[PDB]
Amino acid sequence: HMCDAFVGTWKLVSSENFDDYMKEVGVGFATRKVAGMAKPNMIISVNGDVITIKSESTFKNTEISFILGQEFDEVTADDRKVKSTITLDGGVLVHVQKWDGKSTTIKRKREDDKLVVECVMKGVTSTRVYERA
Ligand SMILES: Cc1c(C2CCCC2)nc(N(C)C(C)C)c(-c2nnn[nH]2)c1-c1ccccc1
Repeated sequence: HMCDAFVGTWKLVSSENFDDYMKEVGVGFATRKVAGMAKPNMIISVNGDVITIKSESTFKNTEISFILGQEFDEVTADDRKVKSTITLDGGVLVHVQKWDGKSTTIKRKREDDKLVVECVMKGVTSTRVYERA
């Protein structure tokens, strides 16, 4: 139920530092350039204990379904195969992706009428803001 504030269709409206975050993660040039152009929709739904987050774009469509606290396999939009765990911490969805001894954290938070996504890899943070579509 507190997860209700996330449900819906969200469209990217701004992005800051995403190229440098992608570089830090290890995304190659071509994928950075093409991925960086996209204005994805993020579609969030809940059925019972299962949360589904889909991203749809010109570049790639991705979909994950998960139970909070329960690790799962994810193939990311940049084609990493990762092990992911998503929890709710103080009203924020915290998504940790682990692969090859590395880790990145993606936070999704509701702020005003936006969904704000903060992505961190080592010292590099990117902020992506989505609005209802
Ligand atoms: C490539 C990519 C990445 C990876 C870049 C480096 C590591 C993660 N993360 C995303 N985030 C952070 C999601 C998890 C919120 C999105 C993304 N942006 N909106 N939805 N998905 C995209 C993306 C998807 C399709 C079109 C362009 C961009």
